[PDB]
Amino acid sequence: GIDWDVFCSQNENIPAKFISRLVAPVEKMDVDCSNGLVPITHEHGFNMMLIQYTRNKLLDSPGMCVFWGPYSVPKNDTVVLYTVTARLKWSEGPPTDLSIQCYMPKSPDAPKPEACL
Amino acid sequence: TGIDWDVFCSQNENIPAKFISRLVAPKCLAVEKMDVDCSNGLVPITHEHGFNMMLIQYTRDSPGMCVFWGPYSVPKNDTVVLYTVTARLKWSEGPPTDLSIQCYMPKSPD
Amino acid sequence: PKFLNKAFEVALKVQIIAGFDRGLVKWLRVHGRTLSTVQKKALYFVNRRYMQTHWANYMLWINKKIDALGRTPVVGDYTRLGAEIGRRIDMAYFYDFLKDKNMIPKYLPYMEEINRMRPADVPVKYM
Amino acid sequence: FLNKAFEVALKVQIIAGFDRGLVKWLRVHGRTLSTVQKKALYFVNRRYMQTHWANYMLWINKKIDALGRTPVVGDYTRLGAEIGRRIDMAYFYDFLKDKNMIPKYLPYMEEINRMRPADVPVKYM
Ligand SMILES: *[C@@H]1O[C@H](CO)[C@@H](O)[C@H](O)[C@H]1NC(C)=O
Ligand SMILES: *[C@@H]1O[C@H](CO)[C@@H](O)[C@H](O)[C@H]1NC(C)=O
Ligand SMILES: [Cl-]
Repeated sequence: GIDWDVFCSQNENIPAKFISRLVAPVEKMDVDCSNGLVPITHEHGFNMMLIQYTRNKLLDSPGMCVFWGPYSVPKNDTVVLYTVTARLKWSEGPPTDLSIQCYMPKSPDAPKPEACL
Repeated sequence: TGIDWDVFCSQNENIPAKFISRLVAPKCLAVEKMDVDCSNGLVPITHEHGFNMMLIQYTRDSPGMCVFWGPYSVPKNDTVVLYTVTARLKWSEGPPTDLSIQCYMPKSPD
Repeated sequence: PKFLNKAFEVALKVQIIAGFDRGLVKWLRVHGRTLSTVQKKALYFVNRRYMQTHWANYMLWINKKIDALGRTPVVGDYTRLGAEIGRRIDMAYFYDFLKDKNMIPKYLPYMEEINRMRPADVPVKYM
Repeated sequence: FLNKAFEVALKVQIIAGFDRGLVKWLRVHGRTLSTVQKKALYFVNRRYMQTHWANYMLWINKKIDALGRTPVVGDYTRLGAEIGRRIDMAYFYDFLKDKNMIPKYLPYMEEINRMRPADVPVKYM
């Protein structure tokens, strides 16, 4: 179908880059982001989108997609997961559901005693 | 302090995934609420001190069944798909803990 | 100040744990030769703790059935529904998994404490 | 679903803003790039507008409605200039250059680059 990848940053202040190529002779695409359902048009050939790690703010770029998350993950307590999903509806074909995921390292802060003690 | 947990994914849709978690905390810290966001609804769980376990089904009588969301395509890999749920733990103090519980299923056929 | 009448809770818990335990006995007749005493006790604990962990969603299902009765419930309704929970859940997914992965939890005093109480007295949280 | 003059005002200003950002970026990092790679980035600007036209239209419609009066072309010139200024295309320029992923310049890219901004086709959702 589409040849796509997501390129995750090493810093929450640098957005992730989603890059997709449609090589074919896509009715619509919608990305389920923490700031809303963001519509994307998949033109033939190269397509790009930024995905922001930090929270939705007033003066962000119009049309920005903010990740859901952060999420804790098993077997690594020092990293968090950010994710969105996208649905592609094709002409007469079945829909495609994409998982767009990026891992970001935690700040390695020393733990502190539980307040209730 | 937090929970020490893992998910044990099967490579087969007929075996549900196993969620296993242990809470080692002072008795004054409690998980007031826990909810798992499944494709068939939000399933409440009580995360007791110590050992806790839960099943997560790939496909759907019995109370509390939790079915993964998915399958989702993943980039650059045509032989696996993603199944996922998320959970929220609300504590007796401090920010909530949000978990991503993810399992990759070999794709039929590749 | 009760979420559920105590009698209904007791009926439910007794039947749930009884069903889980019957499943565990059946499983142990096959695989019990391989397990130490403390591992077997740990699996009995696993039954009671599973009820504890999932009590709130059990109550969602129970409340639905009770509401479908269309009348004031009686203890027998909860006895029956608790027996249904006890029968329908296949704990062997957990027994098999824990045995095969050598993940049976180390037996600790709080587990022994839960195992020594009568099923009717196992504490549960409704929320 | 938008009058053509308003559409044109938007596209002209969006592409102009993207291009000015690319000019500022090229004054710094452009020496290492071939001519065709630079052309590929100009295409990246136009294609970015195409890909994101529908969500930009959500934003634009929100602003125009907030005007509380009948809009005029000047409103779309202003809002399109705002979009053209605000999008941080440098994240893409930096990534594509650093990872050696600037797309190979192909005929359809040249076709789009040769168009007047006013004529770049967009799809309304
Ligand atoms: C998380 O753990 C994995 C393997 O244990 C490791 O490869 C990865 O770098 C870790 N993440 C961070 C942010 O350290
Ligand atoms: C796809 O993912 C599986 C693990 O889920 C891995 O073994 C396999 O190599 C991956 N394929 C590619 C092409 O990366
Ligand atoms: Cl979230």
